[PDB]
Amino acid sequence: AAGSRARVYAEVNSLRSREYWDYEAHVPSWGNQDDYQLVRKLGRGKYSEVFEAINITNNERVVVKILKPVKKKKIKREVKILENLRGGTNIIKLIDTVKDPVSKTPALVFEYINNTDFKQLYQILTDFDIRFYMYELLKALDYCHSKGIMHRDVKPHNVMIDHQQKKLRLIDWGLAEFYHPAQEYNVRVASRYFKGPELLVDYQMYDYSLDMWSLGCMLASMIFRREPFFHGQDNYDQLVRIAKVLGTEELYGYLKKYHIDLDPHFNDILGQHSRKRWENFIHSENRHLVSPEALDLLDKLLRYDHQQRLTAKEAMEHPYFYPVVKEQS
Ligand SMILES: CC(C)=CCOc1cccc2c1-c1c(c3c(n1C(C)C)CCCC3=O)C2=O
Ligand code: NA
Repeated sequence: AAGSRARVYAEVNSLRSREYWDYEAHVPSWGNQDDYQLVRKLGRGKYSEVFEAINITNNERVVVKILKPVKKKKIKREVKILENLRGGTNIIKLIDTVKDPVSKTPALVFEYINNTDFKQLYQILTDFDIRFYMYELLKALDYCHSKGIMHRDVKPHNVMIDHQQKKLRLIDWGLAEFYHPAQEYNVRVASRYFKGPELLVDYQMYDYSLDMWSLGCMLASMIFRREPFFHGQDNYDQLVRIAKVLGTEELYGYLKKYHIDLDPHFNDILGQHSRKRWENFIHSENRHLVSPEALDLLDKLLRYDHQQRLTAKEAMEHPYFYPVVKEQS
């Protein structure tokens, strides 16, 4: 299979001190979790239980993410990435790293965000809201990509939005990884519905552009109100659903560009499909959320060829966001 490199920020980690990306050498300092009283269960992630908590030393409201089970290398990665990204635009702020003094189980402490569940929130988003929050999410992605980091789990569940204060934070960096040119990565990342085609065809030399596919999937579901937008029942069916929209010939062109041998089971299920116009998804229930600019942006995100997808920075400059950058400057 042919090689691939990020379009932007490709060499940024090699330009930094080795200490920056050599997370296996990062040694966290573990405080005492008894400074924090757990107050409310908020939810969970793959390897965590997340609680609202009060820091009993200063009455501040925080979030405590308890890591269980525990892979040490993966904890070092999440912690180092969070420290590298601290103070980044719309990146969740890591405040502390602590351990229960009896179980020695590790926990990450974060700033509290008063999230509206996206299933309730997406029912009330306006066209302007979608442009605003997508813009804020793109700032976080441009930031973490400029810091040599792929999130690799971009999905509504990982985008906290306080709709009252109109505040956004990208969370759960436990799958995030440092980008290094020509490195082959594990493709078993992201939720099925947000996996880019590169993951679904087992192309391991991927880069920041994976997050831009996931972001296009979110944009599609918000403006069209079909959530998730590509609703596969398994990883084979996920690629078929994508191909029923972007077309099969464009899929075969991608595979030819990168010399990707396709899992032969696909021969039974892919069929042949023409590219659908994005306008075919418009109807009376989503018409108020769709515009030519939205569709043009979506078209430049949801591309098979990861190398041709917009960068986060290019997406921020797209006319779909002019109403937001006008009322923000
Ligand atoms: C007030 C409500 C209803 C939610 C506020 O949820 C917050 C707020 C601030 C910071 C974080 C979370 C959160 C995190 C994480 C998770 N959640 C939530 C979605 C349970 C779950 C996945 C793993 C993870 O890392 C996380 O870092
Ligand atoms: Na998560």
